[PDB]
Amino acid sequence: QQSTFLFHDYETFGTHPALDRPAQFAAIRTDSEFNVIGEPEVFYCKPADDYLPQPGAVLITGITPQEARAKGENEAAFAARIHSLFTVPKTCILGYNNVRFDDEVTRNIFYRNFYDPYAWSWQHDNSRWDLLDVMRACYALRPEGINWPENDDGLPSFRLEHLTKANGIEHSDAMADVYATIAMAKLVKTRQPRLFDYLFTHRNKHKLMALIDVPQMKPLVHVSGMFGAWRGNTSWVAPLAWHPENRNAVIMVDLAGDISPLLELDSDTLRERLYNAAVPVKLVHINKCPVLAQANTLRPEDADRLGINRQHCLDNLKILRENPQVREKVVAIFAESDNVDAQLYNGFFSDADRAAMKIVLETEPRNLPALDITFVDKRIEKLLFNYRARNFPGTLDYAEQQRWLEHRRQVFTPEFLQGYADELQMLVQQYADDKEKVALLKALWQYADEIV
Ligand SMILES: COc1ccc(Nc2cc(C(F)(F)F)ccc2Cl)c(C(=O)O)c1
Ligand SMILES: [Mg+2]
Repeated sequence: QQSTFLFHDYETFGTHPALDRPAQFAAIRTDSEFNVIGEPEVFYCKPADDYLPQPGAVLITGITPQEARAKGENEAAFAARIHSLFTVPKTCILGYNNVRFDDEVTRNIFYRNFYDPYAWSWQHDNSRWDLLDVMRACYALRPEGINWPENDDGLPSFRLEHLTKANGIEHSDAMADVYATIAMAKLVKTRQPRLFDYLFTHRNKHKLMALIDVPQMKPLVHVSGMFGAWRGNTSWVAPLAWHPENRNAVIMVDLAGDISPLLELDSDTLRERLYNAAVPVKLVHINKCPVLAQANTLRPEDADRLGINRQHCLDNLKILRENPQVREKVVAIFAESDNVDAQLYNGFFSDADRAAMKIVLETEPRNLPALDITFVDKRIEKLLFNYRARNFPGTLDYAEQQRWLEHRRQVFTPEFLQGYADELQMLVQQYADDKEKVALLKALWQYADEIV
């Protein structure tokens, strides 16, 4: 079996990866050298009748709820198709902003439809990557040979459409974003070969672990969206401690920051603060392909370009090393909704509960009503009801139908429905000169009228 890349992208009906619903999934498989070896995989997800899309999302995607409903399969089948692609052995699953967005959509789709939300990304030698932080790393660390567009605010832009246009890459077609992401990968591989190889290799958590030296507070360069485009998303950081609960999270200090709150304030004040002096502390999640490298990877000329003050960072590093009591202080900081759709991270399920959920998954939907099985975790009863009612409404008995009707009633409150009508009317005035958007908004009104 050969190593492959699976490039993918979602179009969704809103910004919330848990509370909004997916509309469309697109993917294609390449070999290890980015040669396309698969057929385009494009399919839609039917939205259940307890949901209205965010109008803004539909204006961006151009996909109406009517179209996803008419072309889609139920979310159970949508999940099955995605799971089948993602679990082919030796697959690197990647996209553009997938770590923060698409992967969270995936986890939630799997969660709602009785798949393991996590196993897909690591089992059978699988992995994840994300070209967004690769582009950011290039801009900060090795900008030579790539054109770096500025947005309307005068800051470097990493929007996929800006980067393609700025570098002469054809960008238009449900597959447009996927092909654009492949082109980004080829771009960096060709123009910054050693950085590309370094970043690919260091997608693996164990390679990242080797860079981390807590006793020595060994400084690293870290490229992260959280740092801000104004400094090329980059700083020098040092590891203080590992997270008390989260096995994959290390606690970093931003050496370019103001460490005085860490020196002066107690752990209780600092916990309230990061939830007035800024607390220069962040978590780095080693399972989320963070960009980390030895400190000298950021060259002086580039530190100067990004406005990063080396002496300030060195002074802070010296102070922190002479005050190891700050380690316990940050550990103490991190020592620390009734909608089941929002409860993915309310904990892991027991081995027994997962085994039972696996039976739900592998049982014929028609045999679910009579399915004898036991759950402990309180989420599962509601997950199972929603699953059946949304995907297989023809299998509900009268009491279950009445339960679903009440559920819908509690979503479509008086405040929600008025707000929705108000937003559509506002948007049709705002975008009156845009004929495509006007037509989409009329479609949204018509869908809302039906789904009520
Ligand atoms: C013994 O502790 C140190 C101290 C400084 C180091 N390097 C370094 C440190 C910084 C810092 F300013 F961020 F601290 C910037 C750039 C570099 Cl190359 C390094 C290092 O690069 O390994 C180790
Ligand atoms: Mg996307």
